[PDB]
Amino acid sequence: SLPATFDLTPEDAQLLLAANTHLGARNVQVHQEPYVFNARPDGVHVINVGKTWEKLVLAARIIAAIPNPEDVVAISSRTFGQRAVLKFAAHTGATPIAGRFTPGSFTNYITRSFKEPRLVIVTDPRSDAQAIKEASYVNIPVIALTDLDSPSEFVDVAIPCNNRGKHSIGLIWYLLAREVLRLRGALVDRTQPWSIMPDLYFYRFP
Amino acid sequence: MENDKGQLVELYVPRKCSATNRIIKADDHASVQINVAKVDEEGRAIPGEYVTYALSGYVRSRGESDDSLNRLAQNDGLLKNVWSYSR
Amino acid sequence: TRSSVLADALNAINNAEKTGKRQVLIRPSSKVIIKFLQVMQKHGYIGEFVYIDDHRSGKIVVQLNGRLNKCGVISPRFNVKIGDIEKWTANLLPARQFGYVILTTSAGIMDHEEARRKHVSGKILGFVY
Amino acid sequence: VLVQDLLHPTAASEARKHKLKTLVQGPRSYFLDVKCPGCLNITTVFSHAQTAVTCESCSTILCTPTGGKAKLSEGTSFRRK
Amino acid sequence: GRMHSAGKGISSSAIPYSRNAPAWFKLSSESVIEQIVKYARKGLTPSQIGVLLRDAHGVTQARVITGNKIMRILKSNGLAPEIPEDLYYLIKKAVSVRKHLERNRKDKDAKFRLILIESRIHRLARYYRTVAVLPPNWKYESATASALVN
RNA sequence: AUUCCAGCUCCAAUAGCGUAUAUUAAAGUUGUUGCAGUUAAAAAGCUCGUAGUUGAACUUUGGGCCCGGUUGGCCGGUCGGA
RNA sequence: GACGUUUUCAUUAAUCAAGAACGAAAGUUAGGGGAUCGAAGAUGAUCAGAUACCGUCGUAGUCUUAACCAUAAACUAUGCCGACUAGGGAUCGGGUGGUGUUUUUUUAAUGACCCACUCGGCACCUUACGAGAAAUCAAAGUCUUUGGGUUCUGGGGGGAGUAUGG
Repeated sequence: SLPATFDLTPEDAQLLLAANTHLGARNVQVHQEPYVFNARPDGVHVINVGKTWEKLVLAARIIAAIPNPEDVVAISSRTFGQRAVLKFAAHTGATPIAGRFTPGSFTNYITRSFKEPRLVIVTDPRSDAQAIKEASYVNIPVIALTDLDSPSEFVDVAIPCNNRGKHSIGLIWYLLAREVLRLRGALVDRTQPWSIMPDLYFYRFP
Repeated sequence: MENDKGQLVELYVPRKCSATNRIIKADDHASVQINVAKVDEEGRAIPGEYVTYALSGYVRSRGESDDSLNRLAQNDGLLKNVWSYSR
Repeated sequence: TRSSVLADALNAINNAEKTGKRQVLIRPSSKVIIKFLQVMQKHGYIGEFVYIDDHRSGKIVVQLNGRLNKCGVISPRFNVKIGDIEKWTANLLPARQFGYVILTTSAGIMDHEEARRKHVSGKILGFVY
Repeated sequence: VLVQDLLHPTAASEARKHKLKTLVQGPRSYFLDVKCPGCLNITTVFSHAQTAVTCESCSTILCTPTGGKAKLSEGTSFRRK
Repeated sequence: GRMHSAGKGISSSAIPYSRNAPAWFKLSSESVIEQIVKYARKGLTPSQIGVLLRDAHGVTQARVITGNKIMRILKSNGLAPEIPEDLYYLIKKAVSVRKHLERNRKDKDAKFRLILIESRIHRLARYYRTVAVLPPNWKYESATASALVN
């Protein structure tokens, strides 16, 4: 650790509170109270976003340790972040995956769509159904996102957000990608903006 | 473990779970080894020196997969109040 | 009815450990169960435990480190001679070079090898690891 | 539950959860030391009363018994503990 | 788990840790003892004593601030009941059931509901012959289970 | 016709090989260790009940003075031993 | 029965050989009505065994009264008291009132609500950690890592729930 370079700052809390992720999910299977604080008085859960920031703090420790940027993989079957992974990819070096997850992708080492990942970041771990189920065979860590009805099964990094509105997903994608590029090393601070917008990783309406 | 004069026995000296304190076998198809590189001043990575975690199979199968790793990031010096000790 | 509180002990810690806990709340509890668990902590299969009290039965909280795989009462509480404890070893213990049946006896409560050491043998209680 | 003793939990989480299920036993209801509108003498009726209180000066039935807790006749001054 | 009923139930009177008079009740033991002696010479069953004048005079119980329990109270007074409080009212239940037994003859559950009450009176008579508070010559009988309450 | 009558030829045990019944073993098919009853044989119509079989929780801990039977050996003054 | 209670017994307890209540439908003796259909039966069928399903009247029976019987796929095909775990939106029986929202006792009165909370009954479906041979099962679990307590049955198919006896 938690450096003097970066911790909870109220200038990246501009971004998250500008997305209104005090609008969580509305009913909670009970494995999901290390990161809630309360709920608005009709019952929609408020997120401890500084701990959601600590989630990306250790999420970049996970990423920048590998001496193989090719070994970084991101999955997005939900449409919203399907831009965002490419917005990640040529920025970071991760190989992008979006669309339909081919049944037996991590199975069947003979076929074309067989990947050899060392690290996988998922986007919607219900919509990435057989990317949660069939991925934990070849012993892969599951960097996930967790609204309040999202799976506590098979995950280890449960990042709390919403998935209703195109800004939240690409927002936390950008908030991790900025410091991943800064763990690889370009810039320093958090009240300091990066050279390219947080608007960049968002979803068009064609 | 050791013969008439010492001489430790049975290659593949295994490794252990750090969540249930169970064992991780070479069969296993859920156990994940996590390399957490550090931070410091300038706050980047120090890639190579690692807080190595290991996650076995029962935790990842039977809700309790996530909160059991909040404790390890807390009680090593990696994250702050992501894991309510006062749970 | 809790005909053996010692039985509706560790079955509770089976239903805690097999279901993956680090503790359970045992109520009722006796000095039977208290010294039973002191013996188990002395062996260190289970870890630290605390008796908390009311003006009723009482509660115990245990802080182990996993190594309690299985325990169980061997009810009915059979009465065993010196040579016959080793019969009870090879029926229901993993290997020769570890593993403990424990005993209540007129020398109190101790495992069957401290029975071999302090040279008695008494009534069975359970098998513990 | 992960690492905390159950002398050291979040405290009031199980506090309303049906008295005896709590970490020790502590009763639900409360005592009241209140005075009637007929004497201003402190007439301690129990919160979950089962007895219809005739006044100590009047013959007025100053409460009506109901399950859960009872239903007093209005005019009883309350204060804390 | 109930006997004779096949249901689950909790009718609560739970007690916290502390024994003595904790915080607020300002009378001595002699005051609440003489209050219970006042209550006892009214000539009613100990259920009827407690249900009224534990509730109308700030009495907590007859054991915490008092010290001597109620059937110990009445035997030091000469007004100790014949059959104490509960076997009598179970005979009262038997009275009610047996007087409805001849209002109408074929009330078939009343034949079933007398058996449970009769069995619990057999157990209470046997337990009160155990600790020798009932004299072990007399036996409970249906020919005395309707002429002994009312 | 590798399975029939024979000719070969070969296989075993070897002054020894078969056969008949009886028991034991493998046989958790007698089960205290140590079975099985939703559908494979097996939970009864449901209560009350006696004999039997069990039956809630509590009773002297922690530590000081030494004795040192046994061991670790830097001691090695005995050169397998105190 | 549930629920509330800082009321009373202080172990009065679980099942259960023997023993005793109850008991569908049907059936069994002595009566009431005798409306309804209607096992048997009395008739018409009606052509080969398109198949004999049709149709019409029907003693008793169905309904009850003084009594039996003691039989079901009497089945949720799972004896009864214990322990814990899932995970849920409702239910119903109780208990509470949010600077809680409206007809109106007067913003939350009669009642009923969103958000919470408790014990009782009836249920559901998830991943099955555990099983099972398997359909499936939150118990048909905590059983080869074999022992919480207690009662009745089963030992290949038949022969046969037959003979025989009580």
